[PDB]
Amino acid sequence: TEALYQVGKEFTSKMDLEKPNYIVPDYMPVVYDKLPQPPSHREAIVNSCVFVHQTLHQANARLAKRGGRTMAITPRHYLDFINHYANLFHEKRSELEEQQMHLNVGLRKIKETVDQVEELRRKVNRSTALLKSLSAERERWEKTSETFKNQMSTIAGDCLLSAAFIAYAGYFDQQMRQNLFTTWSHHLQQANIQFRTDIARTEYLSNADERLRWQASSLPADDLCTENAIMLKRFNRYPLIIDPSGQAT
Amino acid sequence: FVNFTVTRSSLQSQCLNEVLKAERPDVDEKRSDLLKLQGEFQLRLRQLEKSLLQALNEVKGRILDDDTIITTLENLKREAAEVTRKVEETDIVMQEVETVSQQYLPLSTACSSIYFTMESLKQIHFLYQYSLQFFLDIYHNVLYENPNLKGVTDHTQRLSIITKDLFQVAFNRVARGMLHQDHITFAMLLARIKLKGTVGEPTYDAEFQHFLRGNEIVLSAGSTPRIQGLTVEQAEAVVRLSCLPAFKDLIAKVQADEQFGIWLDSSSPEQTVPYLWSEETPATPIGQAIHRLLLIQAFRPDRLLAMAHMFVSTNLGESFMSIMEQPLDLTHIVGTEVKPNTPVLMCSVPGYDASGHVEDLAAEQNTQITSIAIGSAEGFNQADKAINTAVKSGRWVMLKNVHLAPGWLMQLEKKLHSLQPHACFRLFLTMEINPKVPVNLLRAGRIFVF
Repeated sequence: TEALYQVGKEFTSKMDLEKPNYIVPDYMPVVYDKLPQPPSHREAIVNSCVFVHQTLHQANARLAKRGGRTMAITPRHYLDFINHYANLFHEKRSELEEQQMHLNVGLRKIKETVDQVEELRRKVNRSTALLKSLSAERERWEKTSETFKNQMSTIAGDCLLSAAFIAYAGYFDQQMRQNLFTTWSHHLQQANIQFRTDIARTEYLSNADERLRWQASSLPADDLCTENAIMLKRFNRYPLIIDPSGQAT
Repeated sequence: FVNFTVTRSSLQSQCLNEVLKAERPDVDEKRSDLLKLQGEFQLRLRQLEKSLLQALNEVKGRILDDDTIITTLENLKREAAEVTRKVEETDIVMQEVETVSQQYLPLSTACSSIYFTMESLKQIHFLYQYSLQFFLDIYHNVLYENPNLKGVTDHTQRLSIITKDLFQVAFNRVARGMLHQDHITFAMLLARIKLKGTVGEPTYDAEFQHFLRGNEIVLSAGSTPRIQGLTVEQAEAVVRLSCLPAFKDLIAKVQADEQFGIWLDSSSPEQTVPYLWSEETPATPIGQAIHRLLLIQAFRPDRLLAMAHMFVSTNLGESFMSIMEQPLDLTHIVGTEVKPNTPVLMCSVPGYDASGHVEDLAAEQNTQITSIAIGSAEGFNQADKAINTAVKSGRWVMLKNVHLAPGWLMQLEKKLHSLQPHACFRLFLTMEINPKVPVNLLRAGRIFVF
């Protein structure tokens, strides 16, 4: 556990996972040599990662006990999980910041249009409509800014869960996948990490056009099939398909 | 590892999605709106905002004709308002979603149970090969083309009708290629599945476990003749059922009873069984029937099949097996609900012939048949030629006695995996029940037992 904690911390050091307003909860002890007694946000995230690995081992052992059919877990899986977490966090944060800067650019452009309207007044009937629509759009774009400021906070836990699902949640049926996901969610909740509540993995990890192309390319519409397709697209270790049929092929 | 394997929960989820899409399309549309709320909703909101942006830099803040930018702005306002209503209503829409899904969950659980029992039917006999596509065809038939769903629209009676029709259609589509002595076993399986499904009914797991294996417990020390009318082996059965708490006092009850002897010697005692099980609450028909079944397993095991039929009638509705008694009507089975990809595998117990059945079917439906015997090599050649020339037109090629050459049937399976140009084209394989026929062919075709 200490080795996993150290390697996770080292690999997540590059990522900006610092939240000063984060409130330290009680309990949630996983690594038994936590650096502070009250952990920080980054240390809590690394503890959640090592808990994800440990609970993958626990679920593997329980599956072996109740019917066998168990694949062993290796540190390569942990490294793949960390790489997925890093890449996915980088992608999501980059998209959010690009949308924020585009919103700011649009705000300045609309301000210039306001200047144009002000100069043109100096017909009034259309002018009143322009000003009221301007005000409405103004509060709309402001609240868009604040909701970007709220999506930014929850970009860590959601991405962690999604990456864990991409890497660890394989070869496992729907029930076990959901059990593992809810276990990780409960751990994150107990660690007081803000992740998007009841987040839907498929939409968060796939776009409309990707699902459209998948369906057009003979993919079943089942949620399991969509999750498997997402794993196929966002792969670091080359995929292995256990398909009784030939549908995946 | 990327697993595509189907499982209990996978079938549960798929069935739940199908039933939600069909029975409650508005609820499913709310599901779609919820899922796009995290995704596509803000996406096309952003795209429409960008469209307003190029509209703004196109009109250059024009005032003479303001409606060009006013229409776009009001469209953005309406879209933002709709998104706002949806996001403000996420909690209520979601909670109503789980309400509806919890309403439709027992159907999915039963569907998974039925499909996996049907798939596990391999143990009973090698001829019971069933694919997933077969069960999904059953479900597609029971959803859309259900005659009993044509009128009802209350969304609450429809669920019960769907459950009953699902069980009935599964039984009718399975037992038509299943041995007669296995009909009662499959009936008990389906009855127990629905007993698990039904609400307000105890699982009776102790009673079922007794009925299955508990009679075989070691109780040799304790065998006494009881009354002279009770034989020693029947007395031992009395002991094993006295191990069950419900029938603990059988010995005293049969000592007290003086009409028990004539019932023991009745022609069909399963019709009227004396009340022996001691229970304070009057058990529902199902519990009474299962207690009666255990009693029959104790006394007069010859009427076990009759009491099993009675139990299936009381649980799965009376005349559940009545379709099997009616002579097979293959004209409906062949004209519809069979895709031309699936060949009708004609299975007959050795010492019997079934080609006359398809011949009279063709006579009824005034259709040409290209009957070919596969014994000779020229038989194989002309069979392949007939298959090639029939898909071009739709002739019902009917091979006979094809169990002789399993390899050619492997080849035929591989060929029929390829699609057929003509829909009206039909294929029939008359063959005996041998353990050498291709399993792949059995799974890919509709098996009929004669």
